[PDB]
Amino acid sequence: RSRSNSGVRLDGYARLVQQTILCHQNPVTGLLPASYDQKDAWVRDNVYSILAVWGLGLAYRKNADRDEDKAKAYELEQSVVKLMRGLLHCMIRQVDKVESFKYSQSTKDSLHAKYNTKTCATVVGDDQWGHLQLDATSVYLLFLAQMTASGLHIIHSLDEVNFIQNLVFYIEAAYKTADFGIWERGDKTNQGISELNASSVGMAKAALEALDELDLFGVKGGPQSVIHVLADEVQHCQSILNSLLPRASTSKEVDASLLSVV
Amino acid sequence: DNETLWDKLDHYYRIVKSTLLLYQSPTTGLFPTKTCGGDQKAKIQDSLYCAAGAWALALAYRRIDDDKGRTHELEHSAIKCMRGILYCYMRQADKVQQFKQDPRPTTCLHSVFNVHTGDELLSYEEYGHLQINAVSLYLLYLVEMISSGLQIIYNTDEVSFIQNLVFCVERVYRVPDFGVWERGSKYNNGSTELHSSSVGLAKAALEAINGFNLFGNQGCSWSVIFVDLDAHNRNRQTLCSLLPRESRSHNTDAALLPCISYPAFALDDEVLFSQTLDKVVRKLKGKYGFKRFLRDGYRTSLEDPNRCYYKPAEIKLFDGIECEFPIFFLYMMIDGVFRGNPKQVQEYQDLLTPVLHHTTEGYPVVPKYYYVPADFVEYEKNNPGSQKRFPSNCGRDGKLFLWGQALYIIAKLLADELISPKDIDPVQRYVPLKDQRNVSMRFSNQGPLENDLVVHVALIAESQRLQVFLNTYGIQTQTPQQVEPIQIWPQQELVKAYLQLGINEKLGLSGRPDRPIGCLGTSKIYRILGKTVVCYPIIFDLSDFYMSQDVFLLIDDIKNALQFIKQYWKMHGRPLFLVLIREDNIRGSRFNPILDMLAALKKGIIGGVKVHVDRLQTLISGAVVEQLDFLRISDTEELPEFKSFEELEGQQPDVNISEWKDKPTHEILQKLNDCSCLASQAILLGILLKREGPNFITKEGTVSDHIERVYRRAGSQKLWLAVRYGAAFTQKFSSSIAPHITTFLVHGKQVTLGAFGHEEEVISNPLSPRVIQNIIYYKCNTHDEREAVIQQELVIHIGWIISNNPELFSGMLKIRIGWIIHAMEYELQIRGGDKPALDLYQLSPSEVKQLLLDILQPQQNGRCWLNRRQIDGSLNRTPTGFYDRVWQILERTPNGIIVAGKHLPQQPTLSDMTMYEMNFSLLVEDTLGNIDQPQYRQIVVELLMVVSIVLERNPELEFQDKVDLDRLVKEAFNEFQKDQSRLKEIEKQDDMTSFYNTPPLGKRGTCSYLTKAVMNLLLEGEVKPNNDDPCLI
Ligand SMILES: C/C=C(\C)CC/C=C(\C)CCC=C(C)C
Repeated sequence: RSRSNSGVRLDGYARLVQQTILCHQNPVTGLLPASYDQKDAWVRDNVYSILAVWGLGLAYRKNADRDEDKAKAYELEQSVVKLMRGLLHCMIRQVDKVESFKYSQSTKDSLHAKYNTKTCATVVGDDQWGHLQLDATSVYLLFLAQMTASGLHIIHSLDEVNFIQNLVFYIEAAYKTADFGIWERGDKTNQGISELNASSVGMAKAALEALDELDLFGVKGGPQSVIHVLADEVQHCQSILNSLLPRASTSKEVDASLLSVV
Repeated sequence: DNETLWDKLDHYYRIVKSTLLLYQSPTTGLFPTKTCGGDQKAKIQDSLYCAAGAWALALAYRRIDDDKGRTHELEHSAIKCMRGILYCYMRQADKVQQFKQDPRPTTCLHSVFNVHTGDELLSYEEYGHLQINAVSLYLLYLVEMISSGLQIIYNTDEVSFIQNLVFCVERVYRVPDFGVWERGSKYNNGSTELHSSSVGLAKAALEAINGFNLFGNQGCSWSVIFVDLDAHNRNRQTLCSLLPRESRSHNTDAALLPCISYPAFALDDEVLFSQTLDKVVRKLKGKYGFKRFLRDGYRTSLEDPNRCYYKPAEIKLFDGIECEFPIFFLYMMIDGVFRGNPKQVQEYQDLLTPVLHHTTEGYPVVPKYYYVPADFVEYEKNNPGSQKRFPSNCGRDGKLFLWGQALYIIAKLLADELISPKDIDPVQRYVPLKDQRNVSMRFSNQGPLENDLVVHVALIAESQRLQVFLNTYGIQTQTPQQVEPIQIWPQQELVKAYLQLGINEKLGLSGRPDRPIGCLGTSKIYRILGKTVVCYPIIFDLSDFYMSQDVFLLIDDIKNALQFIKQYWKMHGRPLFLVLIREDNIRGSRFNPILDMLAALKKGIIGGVKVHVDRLQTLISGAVVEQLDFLRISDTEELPEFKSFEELEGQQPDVNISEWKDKPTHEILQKLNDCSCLASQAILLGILLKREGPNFITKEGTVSDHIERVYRRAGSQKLWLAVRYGAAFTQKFSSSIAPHITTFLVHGKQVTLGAFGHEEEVISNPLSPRVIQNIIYYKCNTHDEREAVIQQELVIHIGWIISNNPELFSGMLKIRIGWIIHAMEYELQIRGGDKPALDLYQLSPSEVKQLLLDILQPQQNGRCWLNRRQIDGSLNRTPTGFYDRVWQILERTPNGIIVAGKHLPQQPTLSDMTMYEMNFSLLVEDTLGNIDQPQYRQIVVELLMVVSIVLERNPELEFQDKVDLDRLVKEAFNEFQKDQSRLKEIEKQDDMTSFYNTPPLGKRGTCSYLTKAVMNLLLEGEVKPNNDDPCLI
């Protein structure tokens, strides 16, 4: 008759997520600014920062037998959809960069790490920031595959299916592409030198495996909505991970971001 | 036909994927207007219908279990478009906040967006963005897709924005807009004008979205959208008044089908529906499509593409060559499927097939419009509908009309019965003749034709001393303390409670605007913060104005409020009408009128409205309670308890206005102490606020509040002079005047607010309370401040009559206030005899209404005919259809009409407008305006009637020269003298009196001499041999 104690304690977690994370979600774009000083949304941070909302929504959905705890489950689930869709629009507004990066894996043609949290536009230019972060698109691609597998309908059109498919080729060459990485500074020196970080190589391998024969439309999908991943690039990332580890790169003996890979 | 349903749906899938879904923006989800050309324009109206087309095919594919992922692709193609409009709209949340507070063409939501970014594309100067059809259709379709199962709204933050969109739609009844055709009218002046389609779509949007959970099945009490019934009701009153006309300029428009049929179905009265359908079918249907409106020059051969606005004379060249839009064959096709008429579906299908074009792959292309070429314009004008038209969009060119292509999918899927009418109408916008039990949609429990609504009337006395003392006269009442856990509120406290609804500090949205809640809103039972609150009607508020203090008007306000609720309450529960009685209503002779009304309520019937008098606890037990949950979801459980109603525990002015105003000495302050009358005080305090600053100190206190005390205190005595000065010198303005004016002009009636012989301001278009407040006090009247108070007195009074007795002002096209206040002030002179007559500012507001009603009567009984022509003339009352007869006159006078130095020519008058048109009716009074004597006006208005009698029944005669009616009035004049001089030789010369007193119909009446005057000049012309009755000789 009354709500289960799990629902009651999730309210304290709902307050914690709302007061800390979900109160900063942009009304229009669904994106999350890093802070009040840094009013922009990072692709990697936004994906990571939405996990609490996604976990809470899954936690609330476990007991969805009443109108209210169905609705807060719906809010948390669709707030995650809003952010992942909002982050999709940021990258889909840079399809020219995705197309160019597939053939020429250059930093000048990489998806921007930070976007306008209010309009899903590029705040900074292609050279004003360390933009090539293959572990930021991969953290999006991995969780996009995982959130669809959990039932969250993020991809809405077959054109976005093509975009995500083209994003696979964007992160395919992570084993052979140097990038600034999880810390947006490249090598240990912090001198604009991109390096092969195990975080980017590892993240792409997981994202590629996550997207491997994945129906972006969920169960109510078809072969048109399936992302096809080639295990050549997946296991090539392994050959690099085995060789790199326990090091994060040739310049780093270790990085704590490898916890995001191992 | 052994085809499997997969192959039938695959047929439309290819069309949908290649003709409209191929162009959906990956970023914003919007559909560009121009498929080829690189244009960034994405119209909300067009994008909304494109979302419906993918949604419609998704509903069809819902019948295929092995959909191969096409249901998800088409369902979420609609969601992608629906959320993109939301993305564009929420990026303009600062404009939504502005449009809520002050609806204006320069503060509205944009209707055109960049298809690739969602940015603002065109400014208010380049494009007319005020298109309520876009916002209303968005709200309507948002309800439709969410009801069908499409999840568009993702969080309460979006729910707050949708609530603010509803607020922007509530006020639309007073907001002129550019309409669907982003043009406003035929004249293309860039002038916003009230459209039936836009207001009707707002009515459709408000009905579907009221109490609608934006989360769908995954929803709770904090996602339901609240809709103000009364702003919806005033939106419907506008729609019913404007119809069967689209607007002031348009007698009919093709936009009516989207309004009165799919997707809106905004008309709930089957008589009007039919009337409005035929004018579209008759005056706009064509072989190649439907014409948007008569004399529509959009994309015509006679249109200058560079110019964005049409000349006043350019609309003439647009007759017969209007572009025909095939999209409305589809709209009629959807109408046929919805309404169960298969002949209509087949008939309009047989018309689309010739006009349909096809791509290289055979996919149907619906052209946007079919235009007559420049080589064939003049043949078309002579014989309309006989010359070939070329398609705007043909396919194979790259240019596709996505709105037409999307609407093709919806109609064909319905025609082949692949989607049911209820599938695209999950919230039932179309209801069959089984029209019962739909909230907000005129279908109460009784149905569409019976309206014996019972209103729950709760008798509330302000104090126990009133409670027991009324009880001693057989009336049972309860003080608020007697109804204790329940809270009786002023309607303002409900507005203060409603201020928290829809607030988003993240979007900068401030909640529901501070606007009074009317009778229907206060008729609801509210539960706020765990307290059940019932608000008494605003008619019992003693703050807005002082005619609520007049007991007779309050009695009539109580009566007409009940009739207003009887007519416009269409919810599940029975309305609650709390009657508040104050001690001022009982004290004095005001008991006898108040007691009979209360006895009638106790008897069970008042004003013909069935009422139920019972305790408030009885009338609250099982009624539906409006849960103001937004006041608790924000955790404002400690919000200040809104102040509920608290129980309470003789000569004519000896000082003339000119006597002391002319007096230069300032000793009048001592004269204030010297005199003892309230009116003398009410004038002395007024100059003190002007002569000695706004907030000077007096014996009682500050000037500002001392006049307020006098105004409050003067009303208690019912010394009406002081209460009229008291309200005038404080610039008092009740909230009802501005909506009352808007009610006037939506009935076709221009309003002028100013005293006789001074500056009068014509209210052509609906105006906000702010400007009308500036209008009624600052610019209009400055000779006397009490002119505004008397000006506002009638506006409510005419607002009272225009609804109860609409026929009473028939012919009176211009309600001119000061001209009307002349009619009462001149009537007082007439009734005053050779005695000092009554002053219009001495009469109680009841006598102001009664005398106004007396001087309005269809035919004053038995009065001097001179005086009748004075009462009708002063009101500018014209016969029914009088303005029409002026056409038949002007149609047959080549050189026109000249009267009092004002000339009405045959051209360009006949060429510019139509003879049901409102503009011509305004033109006559402008030509008729120079006649100073109201009695002289009527004899001319009489003459224009009789010459119309001569012209209609005698088509052979036609005037040669200009018809100078003053001469005809003068010519028929002397014949009256020489006839009456032969009778008794009246020595009065150039006196209209004898000529005015004689009745028209009689032995020697006015129209007899007027008839002779016409024929003498009418027989001065060549007769035309007529073939209708070939002359036997
Ligand atoms: C063959 C004879 C005629 C066609 C009659 C001509 C008509 C007139 C001289 C004016 C008649 C006016 C009336 C009001 C009846």
